[PDB]
Amino acid sequence: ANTPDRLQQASLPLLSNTNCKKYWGTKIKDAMICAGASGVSSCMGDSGGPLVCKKNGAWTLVGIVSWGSSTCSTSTPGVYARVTALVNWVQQTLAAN
Amino acid sequence: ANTPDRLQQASLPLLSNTNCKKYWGTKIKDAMICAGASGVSSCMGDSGGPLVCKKNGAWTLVGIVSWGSSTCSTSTPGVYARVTALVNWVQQTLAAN
Amino acid sequence: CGVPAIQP
Amino acid sequence: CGVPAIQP
Amino acid sequence: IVNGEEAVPGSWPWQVSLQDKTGFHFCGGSLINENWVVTAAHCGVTTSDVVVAGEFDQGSSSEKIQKLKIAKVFKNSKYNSLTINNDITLLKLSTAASFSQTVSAVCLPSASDDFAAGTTCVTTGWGLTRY
Amino acid sequence: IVNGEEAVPGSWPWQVSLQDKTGFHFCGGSLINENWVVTAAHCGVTTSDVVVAGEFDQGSSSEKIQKLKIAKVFKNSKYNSLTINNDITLLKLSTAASFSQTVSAVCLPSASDDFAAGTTCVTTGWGLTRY
Repeated sequence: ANTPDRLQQASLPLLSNTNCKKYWGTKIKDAMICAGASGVSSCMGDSGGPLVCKKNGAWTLVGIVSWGSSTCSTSTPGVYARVTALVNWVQQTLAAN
Repeated sequence: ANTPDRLQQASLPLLSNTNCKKYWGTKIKDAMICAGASGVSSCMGDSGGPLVCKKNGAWTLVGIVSWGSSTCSTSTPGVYARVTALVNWVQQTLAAN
Repeated sequence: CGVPAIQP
Repeated sequence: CGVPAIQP
Repeated sequence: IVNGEEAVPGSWPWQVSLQDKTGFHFCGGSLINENWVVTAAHCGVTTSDVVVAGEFDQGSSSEKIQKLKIAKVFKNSKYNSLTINNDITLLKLSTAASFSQTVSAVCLPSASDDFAAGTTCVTTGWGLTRY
Repeated sequence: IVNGEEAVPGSWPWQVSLQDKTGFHFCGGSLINENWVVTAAHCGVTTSDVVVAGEFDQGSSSEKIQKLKIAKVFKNSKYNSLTINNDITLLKLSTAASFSQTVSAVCLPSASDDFAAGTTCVTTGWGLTRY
């Protein structure tokens, strides 16, 4: 099987939405983020997964694993839900419960 | 979760490779087969799965579940490995073991 | 071959 | 927040 | 599947499930013989995975199943990992499956025959009903 | 992931696994709080699924884990099932997770800040190494 029992790590570039439409076009929203196409991709089992970037050393949650190439191909960028565009509700949510 | 514990069935159209390039283009091979885009799609967990068609009443294995829309979208055709184009090796294989 | 006892 | 004890 | 229905149980005599040994279903497959099976190649099946037959639900505390051990993976010579062309595999089983009211085999085409466009066919499995 | 590496175990304090009750991992998630979590909305999480933390392997006959029960799914108002825009979800836990050397939380951005293109970031998970 192609199933890891042990946790897999990966490291990757961030893309401009402009750069990501080159592949996806009409499909990218103000609300997503692209990454990879550098010889990696999330695949199935990864979705809901994190996307982090280091800031003042602390690790920040930049994005969430959404969808991607039908084949999890490594030439294709992966799409992630943009946290930037989602936090105020997170903060508004945790503000109440 | 979106996980069925119980077995799911589905029923669908067959597409011409000509009709399927309308979506996929350059990606369709002499070796694949398209089906669906009729308000269904295989998703994750389905791959390796059958694709059957009735002939002289007996049920025949027409195709295998390969890949599809990033989103398992129901407007997109699913791709299946064409059995037609693979049998002689199956028959040649079972011919020897 | 390809006759379910349980008909679908 | 976002300091693993186990450094990656 | 997205937008399917509960088949009739054992409605599909041929359907298998493929577990690894974390005891989890990863891919589908079809029974050709009492001895043999067919699946997809991109599935990364090894001698270490299992074939399950005449099952229905995965919640089963226990159903009347057949947990069948693999012998030899017969991968395809032509599986292209970027193309995904020739996405096929074969499985010889340590033991055969016994054919019941529930477990049995799918018939085969020939490269000769046409299954024309617009034809109504079926697809089964335990895939996601929602993405 | 395809083309990753074994992270350092517990290298990621925040990573969860999401099991249904067939006891199987279906989606990833990130720990924000001792109380709270974040995942994706297309994941179809219910009160019936589990969050697992400070785990490594799924083969474990038993590891020193945290099998944590869900309280309330806080789905997103704007999840679009054809678009997949606003693909987010929140989880309040019956119980908090206890922060150890291994389990802990991810920090949050703000809508204000830029994480520019060409930046090197990471992604983790138990997804397929091969399609």
